[PDB]
Amino acid sequence: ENLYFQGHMIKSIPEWSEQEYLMLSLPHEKSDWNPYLEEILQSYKEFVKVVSEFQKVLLIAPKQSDFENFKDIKNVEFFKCDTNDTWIRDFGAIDIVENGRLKALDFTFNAWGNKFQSELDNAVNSKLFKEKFKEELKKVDFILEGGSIDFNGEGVMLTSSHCLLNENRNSHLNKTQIDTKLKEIFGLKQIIWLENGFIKGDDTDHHIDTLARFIDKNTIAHCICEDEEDEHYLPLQKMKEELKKTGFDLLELPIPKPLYYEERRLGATYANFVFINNALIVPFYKDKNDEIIAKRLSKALPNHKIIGVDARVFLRQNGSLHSSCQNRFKGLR
Ligand SMILES: N=C(N)NCCCCN
Ligand SMILES: [K+]
Repeated sequence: ENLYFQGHMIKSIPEWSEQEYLMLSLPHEKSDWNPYLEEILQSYKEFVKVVSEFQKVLLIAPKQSDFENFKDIKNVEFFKCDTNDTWIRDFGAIDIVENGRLKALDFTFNAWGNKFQSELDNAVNSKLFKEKFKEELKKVDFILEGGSIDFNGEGVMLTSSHCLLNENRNSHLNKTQIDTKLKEIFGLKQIIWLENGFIKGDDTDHHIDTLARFIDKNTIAHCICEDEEDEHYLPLQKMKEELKKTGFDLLELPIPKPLYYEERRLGATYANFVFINNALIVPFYKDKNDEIIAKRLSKALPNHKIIGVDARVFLRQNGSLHSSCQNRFKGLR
């Protein structure tokens, strides 16, 4: 579809497209990771080692000493920059194809409705693209997190109404204004707006990357709850019914049985996985459903190695694997 609008033809890139880097922001002394900084860093080591076997990894941290934990890992690069937190999925630049070339977008990030400090995270993209990539960066005057949106690459996007229409985000516009703006920015034909569904512990106002994800052009993998007494049951059932009306094939990702840290339910979701070259890295929570979701996804993705990575520690700060990384795609810049 050769559509041009105000000088540009735009294509949205799905996660399974070929990538150059996976980018992460390390936990450090002055982040909210402090009370268990070593447990989370041990988990990062595993995550990084697994990804590095398939494609390059870029680690962003505010001190040289933060990199010394990862020094002897193949295909790992380092970049010095100050950070508030580690959730680069939400503040990291987002690639699109603009007139046949890769171009990165730099949306404004306010930490999910100014729930935490966000001034340093906001400036990571400017500095990274100025010092490392030495590459122009498109400023977009619009509050958006990458975790709140999901693409199939044929011009269809997936998102949640509760997040994007929240008064703590872009309150000054309405649904029609927002739906229009995002279609122009990513050159989309369609946006699917999910009214129902959440994961308990999620402090991001119902990010789509905890609920439903495209795994190929035709297939959406989405969360459900097998336990009818769990608060997740009918919210995810209603969400499942919305998803049936889209016409896409569906793959079910049953949530684990409740996990707690300091008498607080953790937001475990198998939807927070990440595509890299030739592999899909999936979060494992040491529930019996780890095996079940791994077999399902693996059978549905015969060109990928599906790899489980222990993601329990990530949940203490209310995100998982996908939340903790950002994809930078391979192509002409
Ligand atoms: N990546 C997300 N969607 N959320 C991360 C939780 C942020 C709370 N410190
Ligand atoms: K930004």
